[PDB]
Amino acid sequence: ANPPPPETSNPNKPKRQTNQLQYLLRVVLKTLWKHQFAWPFQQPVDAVKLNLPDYYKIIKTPMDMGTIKKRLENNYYWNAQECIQDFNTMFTNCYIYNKPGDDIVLMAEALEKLFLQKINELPTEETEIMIVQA
Ligand SMILES: O=c1cc(N2CCOCC2)oc2c(-c3ccc4c(c3)OCCO4)csc12
Repeated sequence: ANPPPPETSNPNKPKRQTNQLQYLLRVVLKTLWKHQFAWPFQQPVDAVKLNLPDYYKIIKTPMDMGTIKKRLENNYYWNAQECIQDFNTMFTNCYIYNKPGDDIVLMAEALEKLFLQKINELPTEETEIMIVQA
């Protein structure tokens, strides 16, 4: 039985926009979304359909790019590092649940490599922005 998907907004969680969060949404995630290995990670894991026994016992924090995209669009994060942590949770979940060299691990590893390449391009200093008419 799959849990509800992770929250993508929180009216009591402090929210903010920065140049780096902005770059994460409109450059990094856009580039990842079209990668040949994006498809397994564009929505939450459905452990029932995929036949992943004990997935939600082993994986305490399910995460996916569909959720990260909504979180970015809803200005859910305080800073870029918080968003980067969700990406890292997504990749490491895969490494935890599966075995090294498994096909899904290889795909996650390649996607992660591209992710790390793109976040190397982030603006050097993180500064707040406020795009009002967004
Ligand atoms: O940790 C994971 C383990 C595995 N598997 C699947 C079957 O072989 C055994 C292990 O799958 C995933 C996926 C995934 C894979 C395929 C998809 C998918 C999602 O969503 C859309 C349709 O195709 C994402 S994380 C993950």
